[PDB]
Amino acid sequence: TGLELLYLGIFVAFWACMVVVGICYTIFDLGFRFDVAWFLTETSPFMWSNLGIGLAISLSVVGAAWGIYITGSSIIGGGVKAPRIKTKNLVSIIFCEAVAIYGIIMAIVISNMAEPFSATEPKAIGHRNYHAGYSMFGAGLTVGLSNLFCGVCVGIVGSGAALADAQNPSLFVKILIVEIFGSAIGLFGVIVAILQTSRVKMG
Amino acid sequence: RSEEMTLAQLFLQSEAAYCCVSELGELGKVQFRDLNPDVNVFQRKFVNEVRRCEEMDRKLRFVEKEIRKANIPIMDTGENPEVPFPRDMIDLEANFEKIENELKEINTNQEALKRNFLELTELKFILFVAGVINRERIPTFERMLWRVCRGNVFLRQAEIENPLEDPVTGDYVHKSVFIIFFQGDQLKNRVKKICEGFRASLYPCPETPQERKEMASGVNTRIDDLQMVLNQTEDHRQRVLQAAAKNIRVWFIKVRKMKAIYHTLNLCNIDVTQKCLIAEVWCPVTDLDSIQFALRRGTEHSGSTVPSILNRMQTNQTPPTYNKTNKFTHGFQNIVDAYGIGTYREINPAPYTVITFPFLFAVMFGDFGHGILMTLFAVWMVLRESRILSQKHENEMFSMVFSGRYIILLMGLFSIYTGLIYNDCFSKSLNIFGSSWSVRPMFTQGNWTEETLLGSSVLQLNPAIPGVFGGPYPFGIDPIWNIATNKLTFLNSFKMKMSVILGIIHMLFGVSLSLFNHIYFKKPLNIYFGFIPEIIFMSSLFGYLVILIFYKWTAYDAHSSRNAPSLLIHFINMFLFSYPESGNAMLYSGQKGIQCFLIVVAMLCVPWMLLFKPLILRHQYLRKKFDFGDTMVHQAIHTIEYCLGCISNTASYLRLWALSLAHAQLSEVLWTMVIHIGLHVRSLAGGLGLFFIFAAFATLTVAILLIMEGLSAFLHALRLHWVEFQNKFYTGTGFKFLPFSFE
Amino acid sequence: SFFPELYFNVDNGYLEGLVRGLKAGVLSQADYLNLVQCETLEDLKLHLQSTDYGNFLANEASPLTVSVIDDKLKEKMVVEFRHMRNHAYEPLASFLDFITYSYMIDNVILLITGTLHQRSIAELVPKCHPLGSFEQMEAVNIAQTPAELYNAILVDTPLAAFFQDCISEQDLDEMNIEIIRNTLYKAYLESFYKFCTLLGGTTADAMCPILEFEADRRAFIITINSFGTELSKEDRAKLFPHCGRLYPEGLAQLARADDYEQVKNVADYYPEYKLLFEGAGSNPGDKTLEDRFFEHEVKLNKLAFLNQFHFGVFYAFVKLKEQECRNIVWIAECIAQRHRAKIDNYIPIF
Amino acid sequence: NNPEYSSFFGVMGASSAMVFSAMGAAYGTAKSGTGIAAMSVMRPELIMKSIIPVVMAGIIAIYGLVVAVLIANSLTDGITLYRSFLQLGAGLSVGLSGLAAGFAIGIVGDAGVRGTAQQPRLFVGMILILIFAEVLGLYGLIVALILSTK
Amino acid sequence: LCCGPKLAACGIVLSAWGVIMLIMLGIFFNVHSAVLIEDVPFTEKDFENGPQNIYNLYEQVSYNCFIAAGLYLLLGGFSFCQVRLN
Repeated sequence: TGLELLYLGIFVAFWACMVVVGICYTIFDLGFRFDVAWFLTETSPFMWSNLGIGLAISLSVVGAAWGIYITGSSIIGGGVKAPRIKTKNLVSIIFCEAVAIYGIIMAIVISNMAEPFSATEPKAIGHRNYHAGYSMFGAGLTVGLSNLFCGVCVGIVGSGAALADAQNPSLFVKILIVEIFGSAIGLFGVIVAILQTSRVKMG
Repeated sequence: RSEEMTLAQLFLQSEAAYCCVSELGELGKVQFRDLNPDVNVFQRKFVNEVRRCEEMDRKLRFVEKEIRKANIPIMDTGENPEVPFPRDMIDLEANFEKIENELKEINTNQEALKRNFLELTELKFILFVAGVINRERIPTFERMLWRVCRGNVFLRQAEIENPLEDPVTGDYVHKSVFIIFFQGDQLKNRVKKICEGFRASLYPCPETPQERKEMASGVNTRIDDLQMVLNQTEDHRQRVLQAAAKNIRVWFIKVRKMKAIYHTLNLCNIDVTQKCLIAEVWCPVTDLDSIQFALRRGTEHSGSTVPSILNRMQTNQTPPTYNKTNKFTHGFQNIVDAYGIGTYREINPAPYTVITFPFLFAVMFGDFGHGILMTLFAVWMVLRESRILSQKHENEMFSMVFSGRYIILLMGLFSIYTGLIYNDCFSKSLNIFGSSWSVRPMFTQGNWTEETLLGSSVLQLNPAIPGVFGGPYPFGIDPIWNIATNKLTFLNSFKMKMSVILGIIHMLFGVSLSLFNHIYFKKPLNIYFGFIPEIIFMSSLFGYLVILIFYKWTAYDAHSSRNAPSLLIHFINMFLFSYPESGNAMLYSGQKGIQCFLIVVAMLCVPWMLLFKPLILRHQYLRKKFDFGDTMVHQAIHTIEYCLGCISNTASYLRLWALSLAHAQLSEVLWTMVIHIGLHVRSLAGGLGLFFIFAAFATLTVAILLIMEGLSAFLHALRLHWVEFQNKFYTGTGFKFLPFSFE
Repeated sequence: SFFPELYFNVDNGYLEGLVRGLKAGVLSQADYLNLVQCETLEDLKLHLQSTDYGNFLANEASPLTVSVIDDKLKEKMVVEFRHMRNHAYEPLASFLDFITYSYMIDNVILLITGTLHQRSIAELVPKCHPLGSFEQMEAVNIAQTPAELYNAILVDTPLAAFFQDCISEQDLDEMNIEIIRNTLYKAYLESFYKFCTLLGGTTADAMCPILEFEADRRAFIITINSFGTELSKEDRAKLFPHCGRLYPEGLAQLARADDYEQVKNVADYYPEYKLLFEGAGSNPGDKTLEDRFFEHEVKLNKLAFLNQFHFGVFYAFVKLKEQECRNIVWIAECIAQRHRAKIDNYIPIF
Repeated sequence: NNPEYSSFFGVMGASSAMVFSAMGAAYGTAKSGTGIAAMSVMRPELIMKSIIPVVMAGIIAIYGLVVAVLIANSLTDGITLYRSFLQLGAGLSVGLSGLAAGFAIGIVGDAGVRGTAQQPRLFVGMILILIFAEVLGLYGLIVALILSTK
Repeated sequence: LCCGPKLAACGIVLSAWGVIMLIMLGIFFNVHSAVLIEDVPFTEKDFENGPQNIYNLYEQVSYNCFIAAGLYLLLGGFSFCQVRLN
C-alpha cells in the first residue's frame, strides 16, 4: 500500500479503458477494424521466437535466484549456533540450480530451427512458419514459468528443512521427499515444452 | 580398511595415575570413553580437584587480562613444560595468590585517581552554579532545563579538547563543563534534582565575590596540583609488580595440562573395588606398542611398581576413523573431510581427487600464459617454505593460500598444458605455421578469382571441400580459428561434446567403485539386486549417447552435409517413442530394434530395485518366525532419488563448457579493448604510452581473472568433486580421532 | 505462493535463525530432574556449566549468594536481547520496542512508588530492570503531581502515547498509582493488538490468542484483587481490556460481582476458564490461581512456536525464557533454606 | 527491402546490457556495505576480510560490459529483422540474469557478514553459497554468445 | 631507508614481466613480421600496390617495441636500487 497503490491504479484504469473501447467498437458496428488476423500476421514471427528464447532462461534464472537466497539466509542464520549443519544442507541449493540447468538446456533445444527467410507478405511466410513461431514461443513461456514456480517451491521447502534440522539432527532424512516432489513439476514443464516444440520445421 | 582395531581397554589403577595419563597424552595416541551410566557432572570422585583447578584458572586469567591492560607482552619462547604432578602445585598456587593480593591493593589506590580528576574540574572553572557533565548528554539535558524552568534560567557550555580519564573504568571518555544562572532561591533548590541525574558532584559553591573567589580557587588548585604530582608515585611500584607477569606463563601452560589430566580422570571408571579403575580407550593397532612405551614412562615416576598391563577387548559398537597424512597430501584430505566424515572401512578418495582436481581445473582453465603466471606464484610461495614457516604472519588469505600451495601448483602446471592444447595463450594462438587451408592457385582452380573487390564490404564464407584441402593438426587445435569470424560455432560445438563426454566418463569412474565395498562388507543382497541394476541402467541410457556421438563425429563426411542428422532430436525421439517416417534419417542400419531394446530394458530395470529386495527380506523374516512397509518406503525413496538425481547430475555437467567459454571471451576482450590501442603510428613517443598501457592491462587482468574468477572456478571444481561424485558410493557417516595430544 | 511467506526472510532471515538456535537453550524435564538434586549452590553452578548456560560465573564469587546468580541471569537476558535488537530493521525494530515498553512501564511505576516513601531517594536504581532503561529514568524523583510526571515522560519516552489523554489528576497519593498501572497496561495491550492486526499475515493468526489470553487474565486478576477494598466498581469497569473474548460479560457481568462465587459462576460458562478455575480450587494443598494462569501462559507460548514465518517467535521467546529464570531462582531458594519439601512446585517447560 | 524500424530493436538490446546487469551489481554493493557497518565495531580486525562480497558484485558489471562491446561492433545500417531480434534477445537475457544474480549476492552477502561477525567457522560456508550466486550471471552470458551466431 | 622493499617488490615483478613480454612482442613482430593471424591492426588504408609497404610498416611498428621495453629496462634498475636502500 506504500506504493502498490500506483500499480493497482494502473491496472484498474487499463482494464476499464479496455472495456470502454471494446463496447464502443461493438455497438458502433465498427468491428471490421478489430482484425485480430492483421495483428497476428503482420507481426513477423521472429519477434515472438526471440521473446520465447529469452524468456525460457529469464524465468528459470529468476526462480533459481529466488530459491538460493531464500534458503541461504536461513541456513546461515541457523549455522551461527549450529555449525554442524553448514555443509549438510548443500542439497537444497543443488536442487535450486538444477532448474537453471534445465532452463539452459531447453534454450539450446529451442534455439535450433532458426532459418531466416525472405518473405514479406503473410501468404509468402505461410502456415508452417506461423505455426513454428507460435509453438516455440508457447513452449518457451511454459518452461520458463514452470521452472520459476518449481524453484520457488523447492526454495521454500529447503528453508523449512534447514530451519528444522538445526534442532534435532535426525530429521534431515525425512524431509527430502517433499523436495523431490517439488522437483517433479520442474521436470514436467521441460517435457511438456519438448512435446510442444517437437514438430517445428521453420524455413 | 583405514584401521583394524582401536576400541580396547588397557588401563589399571595406580597410586600416581596422573603421571601415567600425562605421559600417555604427551604421546598423543589415545581417546578415552566411559560414563555410560550417566552419573551427573556434579557428583564425581574427582570433582574437588577440578573445582580448585577451575578457580586457579579463572584467577590467572584475571591477572593475564590485567597485564594485557598495561600493554606488556609475553615471551612465548619457552619450551614445553613438564607436568608438576604432586599436590604441592596447590600450595604453589597459594604463592601465586600472594601476587594478586598486592594487585588488589593497586585497584584500591586507583580510586585515589578520583581525587586527581576532582581538582582538574576546578581548572576549567577558571572560566549561580557550575558543574561537569557528560558531553553526549547535552541535548536531553537542555531540553529538560527548558521543561522544568521555562527559560527563567540560562545555560552556557564549554568543553575540553583533551579527553578525560575515567576514575572507574580508566576510559578517556568525553566530558564538558556547564554554567547555569538563575534569579531566585527556589531555582537553586529545584535544579539539583535535575543536575544530580547527570553526574556532577564537584561544585565550588559561592563563597566570595568573583575576584577573591578566583584567587582562592587558583591558590588551592595549584597547591593540590603539587600534591597530586607528589603522590602519583604509586605508578612506579605498580609497574615494578607488573613486570613479573612473564615468569609463570609456563606455569599457566602446565596448569592447563594437569587440569585436562584431572578432567580425563573425571571421566575414568567409577568402580574402585580391589583398586580396579579400568577406563576404555581408542588407540589404533599399529601404535599399540607405542602405548606400552608410555606405560614404562609411568613406572619411571609412579612408585606403585605394578605391571599396569591389560588385555585388549573386542566391541560390537562402531569405531572411529583416522587418516595418516604426509606433508604433500594435507590440503587434499582437509578438502575431503570438509565434504564429510567417512564411515569405518571406506575407500579414501584422496588419490583420485589429488589428480582429478587439477585436471578439472585445467578443463575449466584453458589458457597457457595464465598457467605460467599461476605456476610462478606457486613456486614463489613454495621456495620460501623455510623462511615463511619461521615467520610471523597476520593475513588470513596468506595462510589459506599457503595451506593450498600444493593444489595451486598442481593446477597451475596442468593449466599450462591444457592451455597449450587449447591454443589460446593470452587470447592469441601459438601458430607453429602448419596451416594447410588456402593457397591462391588452388582457390582459383575452384572458380574464385578477384571476388575481394565486392568483398571489401562483405565477409565471404568459403564452402569447404573444393577437393584440394583439409588436414587435421597434431599440435592441439589448428591455429587459423583465432581470427575466423565463425570460430564461435565450432568452438562451442567442440566444448559441448567435450564437456558431456568427460562428465559421463568421470561419473562412470565415480559410480563403479561401490561394488568393491559391497563385496568387502559381505552383503550379497545389496550387490546382486543392488549395484547391478544401477550400472545397467546408467550404461544403457548414456553409453548409447557416447557411442552415437562418436559415430556422428567419425562417419558423416563433409560431402553429406545436407541430410546429416541431429543427435538431440534422435535422443528425444527415443525418449518419447515417436517414430516419424520422414524428416530425419536413421543414424545407422538396424537402429529400430537396438534402440527399442535398449529403452525397454532400461525401463524394465527399475522394478527390480523398486520392489524385489524387501519381499526377500520379509521372506527370510517370516522364515525365522521389522516394519516391512518402512523398508519398502525407504528403498523406493532411494531408488526414485537415484533415478532423478542421476538425470540431474548428467544434466549438470555443462559448467565445464560455461567456464571455458567465459574464459575465452574474457581473454579476447581484455586483449582487444585496452592494450590493443598500443598499436599506433607514433615514431618517438609510442613506447612511452605503451609503458603505462601495459601496466594498466597487466594490473586489470590480475584483478579480474587471476584472483576472483579463478576462485569461482576452483570452488565449482570442488562442488563437482563433492556432489555429483560422492553421492554414488560415499555414505559419509563416521567420526575422526580427537586425540589426547596436549596443546 | 501464500500471502506473507515469500518476502519474510529478505531482511529477517538471519535474526530468525539466531533466535531459533537460542530456543534450544530451554531445559527439558531431564535437566530439571537433574538439577533438583543439587546439594549446595556450588553444585548448582557446576551443573549449570554443563548446559547451554555455561560460563557466566567466572568472577570472584567466593561467598556465592543467590543475588549474584539472579544478577548474572538478568545480565545474560539484557545483553542477549540488546544484541538481537541492534541488528534489526524498521518493522522488527518497532516490534522489539513494543516489547520493551512493558518493562519500561513497570520500572516507572516501581520508581514512583519507591519515592512515594521518602526514605529512599537514589538507591532504587539497582532494583529496576536494566532492560527498561530510558534517558529520563531519574526524572521520576521530581514529580509531585502526575501532571509533572507527564511533563517528564512527554519528550522522549514514548509512553506518553499510552496515557496522554487518559490521566487528569493534580494530587499524587499512594492509591491512584494502581490506577496508573492499570490504565497504562490497558493502553499498551490495546495498541499492541492494533499493531499486530495491522501487521497482517501469519503473525496476527499466531499472536492473537496470546494477547487475548493476557487481556482476560489481567481482567480476572483485577476483578478478584478488588474485593474488600476502596476501589469503586465503576472505576473498575473503566479498567478492563477490550481485546479478549470476555467483551459482553466483561462489562455486563464482572462489574456486578462482589464475591468469589459470582466470579466462579461467570468463569464456568466458558470451557477453558471453567477448567482453569476448577484446577485452581484454592485448597490449602492446591496451587493458587496465579500458578494455573502461569501454566496456561507457558502452554500458549509453547504452542505458538509451530509456525515458520511468524514474528512473535521473538516476543514469545523472550517471555518464555523469562519464566525459565524464575524457575531456577526457586530451586536455589530451597538450597538456601536447606529443605526440599516444596522443591517440586516448579512448572515444567518443554 | 528491409523496413526502417529494423535498426531500433537491436540497439535497444545494447542498452539493456548496460542497464539491468549494472543495476543488480549496484544493489549488491550497497547491501554489503551495511553489513560491514554492523561488523566493524565489534570485530574490527576483519574489515579487509570482507572484501570478498563487494568484488563478487562488481564482476556482474564486468559481464555486462563484455556483451555490450560485442553488440556495439555487430551493428550496421543494413540489418535484417532476424539479426535485430537475435540481438535484442541476447541483451534481455543477459541483463535479467545479471539482475537476479545481483539480488542473490546482496542478500547472501548481508547474511554472510553478519554470520561471520559471531562465528569464524561460518566463513568458508558463506563463500560456497556466494559462488552459486555469481555463476547464475554466467548462464545469461552464455546464450548471448549462442545468439551472435544463430 | 627510502622506498623500502615492502611496497616495491610488486614493482620489480611487474617490471620483469613487462620487459620479457615486450621483448617477445617486438621479436615476434619483427622477425616473423607479425603474421595477420597474430595481429589484426596495422597502419594504413590504401594497400592496393604490393607487399613492400606491409612489411615495411610492420618493421616500423615493431621498432616501437624499443623505448616501450627500454622504459622498463631502466625502471627495473631504479626499483632494484630503491630495494637495496636499507
